[PDB]
Amino acid sequence: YFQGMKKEKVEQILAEFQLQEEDLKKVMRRMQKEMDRGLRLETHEEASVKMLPTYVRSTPEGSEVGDFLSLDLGGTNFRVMLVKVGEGEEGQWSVKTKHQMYSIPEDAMTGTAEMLFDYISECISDFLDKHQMKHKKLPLGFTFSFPVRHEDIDKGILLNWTKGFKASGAEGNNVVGLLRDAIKRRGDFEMDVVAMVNDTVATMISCYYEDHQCEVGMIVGTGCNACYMEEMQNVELVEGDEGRMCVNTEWGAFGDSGELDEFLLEYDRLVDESSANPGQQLYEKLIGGKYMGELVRLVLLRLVDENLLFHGEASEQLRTRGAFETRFVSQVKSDTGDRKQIYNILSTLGLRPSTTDCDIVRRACESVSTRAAHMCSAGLAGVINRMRESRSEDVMRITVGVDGSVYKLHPSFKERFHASVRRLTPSCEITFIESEEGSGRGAALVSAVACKK
Ligand SMILES: OC[C@H]1O[C@H](O)[C@H](O)[C@@H](O)[C@@H]1O
Repeated sequence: YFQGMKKEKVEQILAEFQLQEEDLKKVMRRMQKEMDRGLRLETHEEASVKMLPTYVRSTPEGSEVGDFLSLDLGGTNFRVMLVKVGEGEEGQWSVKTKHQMYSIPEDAMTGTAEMLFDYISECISDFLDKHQMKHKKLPLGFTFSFPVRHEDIDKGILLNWTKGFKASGAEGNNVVGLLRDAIKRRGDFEMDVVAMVNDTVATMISCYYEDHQCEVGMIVGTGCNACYMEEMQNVELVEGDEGRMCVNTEWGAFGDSGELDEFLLEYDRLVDESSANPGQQLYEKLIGGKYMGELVRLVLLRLVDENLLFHGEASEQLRTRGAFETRFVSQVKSDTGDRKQIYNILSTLGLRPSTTDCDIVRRACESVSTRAAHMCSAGLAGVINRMRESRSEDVMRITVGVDGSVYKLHPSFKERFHASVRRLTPSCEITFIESEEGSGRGAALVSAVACKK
């Protein structure tokens, strides 16, 4: 049969995306070597994986209560949230009270740091206006999801933008300062910026009240990263040898020194070469929702060239960079051969899809998505296995808090991810939980502990 012949040929093109268990162990071990290097004074500057100290400590610590503004920059949108923090019969609960999401126009994104933060300030103002509380002066917590060198919980230098951010005059500067300045320049409201955390960190924190075993935070959204509670004595960059501190791996930059060269496909190199940060964030580029749809687009385009898809004719849309969105990937079924959604997606893209085109698009989506899950699983496994060694436990029971557009909305991803992590982590009992408003709530909780002065 003809449609079978096309699918066999497709499958041989997509086999390239496979990763054997030994490929994943190789990646996992390489990741562990970079983590080791990032944690040590002598190799920290040259590590691809930076392992940044967050100054979020395991020490039970005094907390204020009340209302906090949480800002969240670094996902799809910028989010502003009122969060209530209070004491419970056990620990400290947090509850989202109000929330608004804002898109950020491309210009405010690739202009100056000042434009970007001015834009941020307008949105905050708009949200204060909506709830008539421009008069109040709140403690603000800032989830800012990019590589930051912290000197403390409320002072951090941006190391570099990732995920397509390009605002000039931001790198090397104090991010909290940029925000305070922008709010200052505006006038119509006041805020005490008291904390700044990575999204991985906020997410971990948000999950503590419900499960004291949560010591890993993971994000698979636009970007991909993880934080974990490291033995204070292994944190060579911070004085102290008791208890634990949250380390922000910034594992997205894994591969930035060649570590992944043998696994990169032409689609990967194409995506990297055309990105805002070529040569950087190579691991993230295999996984992140910012890149996943675009990888799929390049695969489809290859299949068209081989005359296996769309009768070798691609609409101008499909030939447009970024036209295949990541959400389309998540709107693609798996265990059921449903073609409805794919047919609609592809029609809107200006294509006349056959039943067979749909099935092939679904396989392309599965292939890219599945390799993302597998690659991601080697990183988390590397982390968790290392914690097991570092805590010298025969069996380690650990809870991982997860957030992000991709883990939450891609059902096939979640399942492939869990199974792969688990095969790679013998003698660890891993519980996964999806945080709810993890970024907003996590940030308020940190702000609460910071306000207590
Ligand atoms: O949003 C998930 C991740 O995306 C990018 O990797 C950012 O550099 C990192 O800080 C963030 O945690």
